[PDB]
Amino acid sequence: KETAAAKFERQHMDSSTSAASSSNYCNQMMKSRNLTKDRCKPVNTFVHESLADVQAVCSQKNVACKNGQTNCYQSYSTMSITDCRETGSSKYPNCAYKTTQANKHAIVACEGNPYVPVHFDASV
Ligand SMILES: [Cl-]
Ligand SMILES: [Cl-]
Ligand SMILES: [Cl-]
Ligand SMILES: [Cl-]
Ligand SMILES: [Cl-]
Repeated sequence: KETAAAKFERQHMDSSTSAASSSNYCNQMMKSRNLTKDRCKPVNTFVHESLADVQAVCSQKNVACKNGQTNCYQSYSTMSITDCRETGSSKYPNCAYKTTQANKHAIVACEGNPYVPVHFDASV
């Protein structure tokens, strides 16, 4: 299958650009990370920082996750993040996304040994 840590990398990491391309950034990334294979993933966030900086969030501020679990952590600093969300024109197999880029704190759930990100909970 895919491990939880590897799925978090594929779905949420983009260390190759400092910030969302243009308005088409999300259409391109949602497709290349295979998030539009059988259906259009409705919402997905990409973090534009090194993998090491995102992994380090797991030893930063411990905060509750939205679902009540207590293994979430909020980055001490803001990070460049792009939220990708389907627009009304989106309809599989022609997915379409709005791209919203901003500098926000990343909140991730962590698990395992090594203790690394396994879910993206929110940005603030
Ligand atoms: Cl892995
Ligand atoms: Cl892999
Ligand atoms: Cl894949
Ligand atoms: Cl997300
Ligand atoms: Cl996730």
